[PDB]
Amino acid sequence: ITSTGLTAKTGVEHFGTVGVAMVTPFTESGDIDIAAGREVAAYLVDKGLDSLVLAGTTGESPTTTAAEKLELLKAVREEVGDRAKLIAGVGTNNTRTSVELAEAAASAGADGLLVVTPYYSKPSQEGLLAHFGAIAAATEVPICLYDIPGRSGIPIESDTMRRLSELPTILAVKDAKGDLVAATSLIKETGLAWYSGDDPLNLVWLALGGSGFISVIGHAAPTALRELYTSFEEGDLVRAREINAKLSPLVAAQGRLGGVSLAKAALRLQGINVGDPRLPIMAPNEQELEALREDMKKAGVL
Amino acid sequence: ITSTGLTAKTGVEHFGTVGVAMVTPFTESGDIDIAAGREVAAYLVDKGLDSLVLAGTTGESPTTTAAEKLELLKAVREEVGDRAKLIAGVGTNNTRTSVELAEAAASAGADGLLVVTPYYSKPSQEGLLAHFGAIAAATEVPICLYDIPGRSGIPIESDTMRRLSELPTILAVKDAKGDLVAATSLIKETGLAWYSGDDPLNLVWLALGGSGFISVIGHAAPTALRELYTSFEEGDLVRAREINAKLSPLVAAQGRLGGVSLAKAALRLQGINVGDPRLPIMAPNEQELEALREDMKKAGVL
Amino acid sequence: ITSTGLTAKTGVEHFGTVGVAMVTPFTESGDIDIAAGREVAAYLVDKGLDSLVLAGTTGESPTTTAAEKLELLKAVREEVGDRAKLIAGVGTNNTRTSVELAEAAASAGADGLLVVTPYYSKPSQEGLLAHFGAIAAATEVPICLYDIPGRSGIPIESDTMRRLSELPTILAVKDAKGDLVAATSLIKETGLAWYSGDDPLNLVWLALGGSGFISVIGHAAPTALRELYTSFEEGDLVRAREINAKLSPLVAAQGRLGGVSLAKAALRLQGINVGDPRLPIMAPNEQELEALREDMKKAGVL
Amino acid sequence: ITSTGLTAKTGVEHFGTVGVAMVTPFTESGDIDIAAGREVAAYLVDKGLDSLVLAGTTGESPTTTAAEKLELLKAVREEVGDRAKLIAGVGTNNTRTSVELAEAAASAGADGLLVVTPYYSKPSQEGLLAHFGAIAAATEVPICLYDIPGRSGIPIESDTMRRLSELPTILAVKDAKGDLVAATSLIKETGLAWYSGDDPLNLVWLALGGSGFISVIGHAAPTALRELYTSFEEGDLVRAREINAKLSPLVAAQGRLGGVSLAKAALRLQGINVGDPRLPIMAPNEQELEALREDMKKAGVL
Repeated sequence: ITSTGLTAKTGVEHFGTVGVAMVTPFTESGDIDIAAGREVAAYLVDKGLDSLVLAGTTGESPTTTAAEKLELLKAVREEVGDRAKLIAGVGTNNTRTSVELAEAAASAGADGLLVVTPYYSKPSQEGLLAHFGAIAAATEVPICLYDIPGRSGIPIESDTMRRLSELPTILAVKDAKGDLVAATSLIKETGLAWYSGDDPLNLVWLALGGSGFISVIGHAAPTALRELYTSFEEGDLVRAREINAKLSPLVAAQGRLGGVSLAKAALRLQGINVGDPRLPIMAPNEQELEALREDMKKAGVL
Repeated sequence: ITSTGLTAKTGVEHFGTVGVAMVTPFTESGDIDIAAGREVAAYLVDKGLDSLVLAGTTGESPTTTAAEKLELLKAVREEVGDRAKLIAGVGTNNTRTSVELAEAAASAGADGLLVVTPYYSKPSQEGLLAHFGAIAAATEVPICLYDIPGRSGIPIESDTMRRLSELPTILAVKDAKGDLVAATSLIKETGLAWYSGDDPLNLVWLALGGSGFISVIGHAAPTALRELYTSFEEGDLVRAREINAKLSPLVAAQGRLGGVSLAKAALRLQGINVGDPRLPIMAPNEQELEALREDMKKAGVL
Repeated sequence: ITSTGLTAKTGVEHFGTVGVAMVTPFTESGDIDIAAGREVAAYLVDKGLDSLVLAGTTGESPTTTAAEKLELLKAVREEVGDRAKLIAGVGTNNTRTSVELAEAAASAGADGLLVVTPYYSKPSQEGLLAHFGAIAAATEVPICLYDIPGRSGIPIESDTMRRLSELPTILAVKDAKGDLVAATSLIKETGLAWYSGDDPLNLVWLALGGSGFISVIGHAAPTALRELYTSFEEGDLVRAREINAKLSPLVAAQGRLGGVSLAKAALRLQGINVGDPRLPIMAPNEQELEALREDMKKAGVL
Repeated sequence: ITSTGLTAKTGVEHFGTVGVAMVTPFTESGDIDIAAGREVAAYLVDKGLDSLVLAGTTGESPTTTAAEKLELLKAVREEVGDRAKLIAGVGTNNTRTSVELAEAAASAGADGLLVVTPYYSKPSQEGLLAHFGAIAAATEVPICLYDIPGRSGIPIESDTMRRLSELPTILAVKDAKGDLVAATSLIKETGLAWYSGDDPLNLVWLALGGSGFISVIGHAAPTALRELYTSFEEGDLVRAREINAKLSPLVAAQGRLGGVSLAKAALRLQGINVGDPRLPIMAPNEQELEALREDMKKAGVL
């Protein structure tokens, strides 16, 4: 019994197909709100998401402590562990702490690990092989590399990606680089599952052989994103591009506000208060919230 | 009687679906070779192309005279006019000469006009509206805007594109900019037919609602490109991405050699001598030709 | 008898020290205005400029014919030939026409030749050596390479620059690339005279060993530019940076309007009407002219 | 009694004139080596440096603990506190920890604070005002903003810089952005002391009104850097550009190796072992060390 759709199925047994880098809810005073975290996770999954990245960029990994992370992880697992892949962001720009975070996540029962390219310090590609190498050797949990030079300062070059694909636990890439020329070949060569790490390219990556997405706007239009995926899967391409174009306003808003502020502001607008972000990240002001409502109504999610 | 496929059909009655910016063959001494031009055009069309851009970038518009252009145009029209859309490159960075070239092409019976964004001088967007405006008013021939900041120095901004889509003869865009965020919305808003102006994004543009391509590597793999299109059209997406990935080496070669040198060198390697380019453009040296043969054999076209 | 100042004197006997890429005056109907051209040249030189580039970017080389160029050149030579170096822009993206333009300029008595990197077509560096090579072999007139990837699409790489510095007539570079790392070494290695091709870096280039400038804003503040040079030359650095900062508003305006529109609009505002530019280039509208007056008054030149 | 040189003296009473972002020495096993830290600081200052940034990028702030930082700071202060300005890097991409680090540094007796633009998360400019605002309100220690979009992902926009210059403790900018157009005006407007944060622009910034540098290559050529400064100060510009060009190879090496690896590898080569960097940063391999020796000998420092 097997029914092959049009979408590559590579690594979906570890990272799912349609998911989001979930926000980390905070109370009015900036404290982590575990209850709202479990609420949001169940909400999103019930909406169609089958994967959740906890402690990712959108999850505000820079302003949360290691304990807060582990806490959210264990809490969400108890909530939606039986029906969604839970991916833990454990990469930092310090190999030692990256290792610590990965071991803690493994013991917590994480289905996968998101390891961003070390940011700010700009290590050499040789440094990347040593960094990722150490992390992959610390646990048996599947790893999804996170390529995003726009935030980290350096990219994971093609040759480097090919070497890393040789490690037994490195099985996927969240791609926020958008180098379609290089990726088109790597997807075929490395055997790595490629996930869209940039909402405007969700449909684009599926067409090139992607396995799914790890979205931001998915917080505001989870059902739509699932539909984008299924549409492509079933060959209803016209439907896919209509949905993709439909959600454009959310992309524009993300561009003006940033993933964190947008995700938290959009959920609140839909009646799900998950607090505000921690400094230096900020919630949208009155004028920005007005522009956001506009985009959300145009996107058909408000 | 109508059978809707998955590909947008916008403007294909003027610019076709699968075509290439055809090379302008030169004899050993640098003179235009009309006979080889007609030979190549018939060859490409018989291979599956239903559109040809004459005097485009790949056609070496910078080193050919206005007379040589008109000549190739009239010659190709006599050869494949009854079965392919002929698009004439007429844009320059001088509004007066751009107008002159467009009128000459109209009288020659061109099915469409390719008008690149003025290069080098970097006019303002207001200047673009006046430039394109004058050209569109000079003839009744459908116009395809050519957006490629990488060669011209400036892009056709979104607002500017929306204004231009109001002119009755402006019906399409060759996109070599790759701003998927902006284009996803423009395609739906302006009603303009969008054509892939960058081979690695051919499949990507179809997924976003594109109408076809105006390729470079199409010179070396015309049948494959047609298949890429038909595959998408029929819903065979797996086939589409396999073909796309298959042709990657050609893209790499274009990246190392440039469209002109690659197109002319590749045809020669397949037994179709169309000469060398005119300075400052140069044919690949011995070492480069070796790397090219490699890519062509990997791409399955040699 | 010799009094060494702080400024490098390399190649100033061919290209001068303080000059501008002069505009090409047009009458109300777009025709070349030779009289105003001679008027402006005498005006600028009397103001302190000792060099003039005719038919450069700012001189609207894309919209003027070869005859109009030769005409302006011969006219200005008759006007200020006995007291200013006249540099002729002869580079195009066609090696044949570039050669034609250089020979015509040589016969006209040009003191130097400005040869921009071929634009739009993006030739390989090998193509550049062949292109510049052919031009340098056609006449005995000193050549100043014009490096500006921002307009042409490609840069003159360092290794390429080193090879070209070996040709006996290649003696200078107008630098509009701003790669201070590479240039700092090339200036010392190649022995080429380096000229600032970007007003905000005029003072910066002198500090790194430059020989002078080929300005745009110099049209509006010729005396000031001369003073910037002399100040540095005499060691009055405080004065130099005060003048440099003082002229900043002009740079901002050039950034909003482009060199051509700015140069022609600024002269008109100072009582010297040199017409408007030719399409696609456009004069500033009413609102832009207001902002320009503001910048000019702040710069102290209105 | 006052003798004005050519260099701006703004804020040098808090941040000095010639200094480096000092490395954080580690023993063979990766542990902090306080003794070598004090040795290097005394060495550099005796060589001519009058300022030292501790826990900066080059000081490997990403892989060292808060305690290790405070420790190095207190240790260096005891060593060279009576003759050099000690600047503490305290900025992170978490406002709370940035505040914690700044208070700890204040109590330690820091002469100034270096606060980098929050990296990776890409906050809005409004977020920057709130971030820097909170930090500046926590202590009375002079603050030097660190603008470097190349590492952080976002820049400190001009308007944002103008607002921040209003806070009483914000008195300087380490500039690693290189936007000479914007800075030329900000230096005059904001009254902020500008420091070169990129070695190839050290001389460039002095010419534009800079107050000094916070170098990387200064580890390998401290006396030369001091001479670069004094030369400019005394009006010996020819000497200044000869020194600047002379040190170019070090810049090239920094470009290939990165500041940390270069600084530590270069010191070792000069007989001062400060260990290797912590992962993901890596020391140069055998081949790289050979190329480095070459550059150092050419730079005249080996």
